[PDB]
Amino acid sequence: SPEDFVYQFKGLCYFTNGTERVRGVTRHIYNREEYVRFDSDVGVYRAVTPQGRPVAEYWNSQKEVLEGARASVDRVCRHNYEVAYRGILQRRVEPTVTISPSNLLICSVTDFYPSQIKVRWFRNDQEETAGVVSTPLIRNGDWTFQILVMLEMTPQRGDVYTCHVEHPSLQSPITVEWRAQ
Amino acid sequence: DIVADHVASCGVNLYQFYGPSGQYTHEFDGDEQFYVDLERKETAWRWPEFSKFGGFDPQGALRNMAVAKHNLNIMIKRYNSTAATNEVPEVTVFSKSPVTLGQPNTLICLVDNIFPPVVNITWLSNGQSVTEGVSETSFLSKSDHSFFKISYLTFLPSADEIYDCKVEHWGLDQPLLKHWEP
Amino acid sequence: ENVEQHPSTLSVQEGDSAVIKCTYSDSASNYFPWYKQELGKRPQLIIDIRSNVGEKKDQRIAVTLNKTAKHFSLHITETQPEDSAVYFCAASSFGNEKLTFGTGTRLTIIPNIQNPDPAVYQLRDSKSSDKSVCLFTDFDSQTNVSQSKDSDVYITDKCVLDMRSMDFKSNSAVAWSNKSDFACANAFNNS
Amino acid sequence: NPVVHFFKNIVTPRGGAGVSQTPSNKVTEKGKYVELRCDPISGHTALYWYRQSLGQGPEFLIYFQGTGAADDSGLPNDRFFAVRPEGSVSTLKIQRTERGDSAVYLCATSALGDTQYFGPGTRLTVLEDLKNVFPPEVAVFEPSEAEISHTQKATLVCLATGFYPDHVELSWWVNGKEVHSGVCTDPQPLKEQPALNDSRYSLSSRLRVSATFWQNPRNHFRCQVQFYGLSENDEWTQDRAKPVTQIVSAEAWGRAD
Ligand SMILES: *[C@@H]1O[C@H](CO)[C@@H](O)[C@H](O)[C@H]1NC(C)=O
Ligand SMILES: *[C@@H]1O[C@H](CO)[C@@H](O)[C@H](O)[C@H]1NC(C)=O
Repeated sequence: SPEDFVYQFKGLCYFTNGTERVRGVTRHIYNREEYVRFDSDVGVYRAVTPQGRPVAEYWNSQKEVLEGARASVDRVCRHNYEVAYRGILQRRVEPTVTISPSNLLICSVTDFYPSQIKVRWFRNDQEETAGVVSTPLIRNGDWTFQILVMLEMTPQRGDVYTCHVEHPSLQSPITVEWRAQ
Repeated sequence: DIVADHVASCGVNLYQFYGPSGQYTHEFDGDEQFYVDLERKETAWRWPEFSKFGGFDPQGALRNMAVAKHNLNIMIKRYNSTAATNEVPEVTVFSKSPVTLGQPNTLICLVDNIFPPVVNITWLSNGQSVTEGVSETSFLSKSDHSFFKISYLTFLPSADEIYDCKVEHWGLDQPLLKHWEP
Repeated sequence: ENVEQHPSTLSVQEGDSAVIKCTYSDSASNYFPWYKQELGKRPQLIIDIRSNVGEKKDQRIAVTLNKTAKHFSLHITETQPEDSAVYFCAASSFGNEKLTFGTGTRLTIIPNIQNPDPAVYQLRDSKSSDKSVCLFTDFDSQTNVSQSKDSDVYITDKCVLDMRSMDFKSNSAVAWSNKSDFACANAFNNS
Repeated sequence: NPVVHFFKNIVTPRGGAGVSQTPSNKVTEKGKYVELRCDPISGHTALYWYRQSLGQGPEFLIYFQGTGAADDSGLPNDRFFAVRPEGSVSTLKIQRTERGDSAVYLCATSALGDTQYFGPGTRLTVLEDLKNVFPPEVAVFEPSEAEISHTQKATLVCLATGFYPDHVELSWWVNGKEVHSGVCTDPQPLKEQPALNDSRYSLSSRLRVSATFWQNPRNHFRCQVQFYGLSENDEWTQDRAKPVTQIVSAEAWGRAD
């Protein structure tokens, strides 16, 4: 195997409550080790490992470097939020709810965005909790998610099972039915 | 640990000795907004719906790759040329939506815990390399500084076709295949 | 891309004001510096302005910016002789830090001569030269000095002599030749 | 219109007050190999090279961030290549030079990259051949007695004639120490014969001092003219002295009464 050496520079913007609280952080990383970082919350560069001490002490001395790093929350984070993030945050894609047996019943909720989602199971209008198992949220990587939520169940001739789904893009919950074969 | 409603990576800058080579991309809440094709010097937006129109000069990334390239050489000396550790990637295959034979779908091959960022991801149909109908995300970032990549394959589910995802990485003793069938 | 600068040449009387206008093409431009360049020297950054302000003054200098129209100007008020030089405007963008300059503007500040006393003198010959040299000096800045229309004689254009320490300034032009009938009575220009 | 921003990365750590570029002039002929050096302002992580053909403004060539090029789109062709092996001094190398490469090559450095400071620059003059390179002859002419008595001022004239190419730096010296006050140098030399592209050049300058200063015999005046020509190592198979880079001067002493 060829030997390798990796460098990473991450420019991060953290947002809370619209743009009231903005936080910017830059991380320099050698292989898998963050060695130096600038956190707008702290105000100056900080060595994260011994190899980052020299770098931080030198950059904190330079008036331009330090002032530039402090102006990043506005010149980059707050700027990009207005130029693209605010708009992206309007993206809504309704979920597709489908039920199918595999005695397990599976509510396959797919292709939605954003991630917020509530999925409940019901047998004759009474909620099922014991017997319910759900996977964690799944990132498709194409700006959509999906999630599987199983229900242990023993079928009777007159039972009606319902998968109840709520999402921020829905005016009203989606409910899909399933009746004993 | 930082708590926030949203987090953006308006600067995921990657550069490694093997090649040498780098990557520049922007991420929002964990999804790729765009990447800059370093060879063609063009900004490639992955999804024109997640491209809330604001332009990005490709030059900003080439410039940032220079600094990265320089900075890597410096750190290599500072770290006594300590080589990178080949992580063992984990592969998983699943469909985009529920499978209904005779209905168009898409198989997703998630390759997680990738490191370093060098990997081959190809599909196989009944053992044959499925040349086209494929696509890929860039190397996406993770907070532990490893990466993950997602490969896609559009297909018509049938009874006469099985599938596999072939992943080659230095952290694997041999090609790893993840199986999937209707 | 393109930075259009006008005028290509400017002549203004000492004390008056000078203005240089520029038009850039890329609306992405966000940094607009100005440079002053002297003969056989490099350009010197004299002032700049960013897309977040419309005006900025610094002593006798002033610069303006109109993002919407894509025009930015340079103002030199109460010009002084030392201001004579070639000026350049330029543009940069957040993503592309390289500068794209204008074609330049050759600015000439005509000195104001306090007490003109136009006279022509002859300097003594040099032991190691066959030529005879004449000096036309202390004339008004309006005074014209044409080039010689006789191959064997050489005359230079006017030049302003240093404000010294006595607050004195003076123009001069030089004529020389080795031709037998040179008379210093010839550096043609009147009244 | 709506442009996305990003965090600009910075060259990691470990020159003088201004950016230096020496020499100011380099004359050679078609086909030779030429190198131009630039010592940046100490600390500046960004360094650019720009080219200037006179009558025009500078135009981009290459941009360095630390040790590597961030932009080399301006390089005219494959004969140009620059380096900065240590994110410090940079060198622009030109191969098999052509007449069309003649211009002033400016160097500029920036602490981070945007605000750029230029060096004095190096004028590169590429000739067809060095057959017509001549150093200047320098003569100095003493003050007209008439001027002294009429104005109580004394003007000295310096004349540098016969040189080619047309680039020389003339200065005045008085008792050691260069002087600037009372000095006037033609901003451009005049062709000794306008109808020729192979014409030689003449240049003049004046130094005006108070009469009492010119009348003090203890005062020593010198007109110095730095010329840029060939160097020691260069081949010269002509029937005359090798026109090497040199200094040619002429003196005068303040005459008594
Ligand atoms: C969000 O910020 C606004 C002011 O910008 C404030 O009034 C509001 O209470 C904040 N909400 C929370 C939950 O922080
Ligand atoms: C990826 O594939 C190429 C060609 O098939 C091969 O040369 C290279 O060694 C592979 N790299 C890995 C990650 O095994």
